[PDB]
Amino acid sequence: EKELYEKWMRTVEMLKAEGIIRSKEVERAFLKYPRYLSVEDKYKKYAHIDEPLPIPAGQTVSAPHMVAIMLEIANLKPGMNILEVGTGSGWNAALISEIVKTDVYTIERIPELVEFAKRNLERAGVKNVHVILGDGSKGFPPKAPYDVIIVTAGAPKIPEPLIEQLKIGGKLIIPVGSYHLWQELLEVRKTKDGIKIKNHGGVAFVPLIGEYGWK
Ligand SMILES: C[S@@+](CC[C@H](N)C(=O)[O-])CC1O[C@@H](n2cnc3c(N)ncnc32)[C@H](O)[C@@H]1O
Repeated sequence: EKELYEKWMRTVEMLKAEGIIRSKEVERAFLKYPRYLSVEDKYKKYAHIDEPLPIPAGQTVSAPHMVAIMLEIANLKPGMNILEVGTGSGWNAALISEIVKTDVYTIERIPELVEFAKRNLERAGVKNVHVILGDGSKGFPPKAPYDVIIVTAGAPKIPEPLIEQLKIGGKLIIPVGSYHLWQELLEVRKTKDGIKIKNHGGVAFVPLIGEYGWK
């Protein structure tokens, strides 16, 4: 693990030099929870490479720069109430929890991954992350409204439930476009002056499958 962490520190330094990681909060989160903690043993040797990696059930853990970009856009602060849609390995949720210092809610539709993520989080000593099995395109009403909702799967359009569950002034970060390609990373802010949207570039996440996602 010592060798793996050395490589990871270089990755974080690189992201900072690239201007990808720009806040100390995101840098600290990345250093506390290296990506190798979230992937199967056979992929740990590649955890420091800035590329997405496979996880069970045909899904993947995002590339380090993509996770960093989304966290920086989120502008997370202690005490915020965050909902992540698409737990996967639980890596992103762990990072979020380190920054907000409170309960984080994350939803995953595949039972196998709910278990996978729970094991990774427990193994890493994370307690504030709460993994729920369900259709995240419907959000998670029990703990709404949220300061930020971070969706890590691509949707064909912006799910209305996610907008409804945002606090006034809150934001939704979500990929919108085609099934598994040609998606645009959107930053959607819910304000009194209306819904404001900023496009952040092309991406290619796994599809958001659900009632308000893909069929
Ligand atoms: C490829 S992963 C992204 C990364 C993940 N955030 C991590 O830290 O590993 C995201 C996923 O969202 C799931 N996802 C898709 N549709 C979903 C839905 N309707 N509700 C919840 N999760 C969904 C997939 O099964 C998959 O694991």
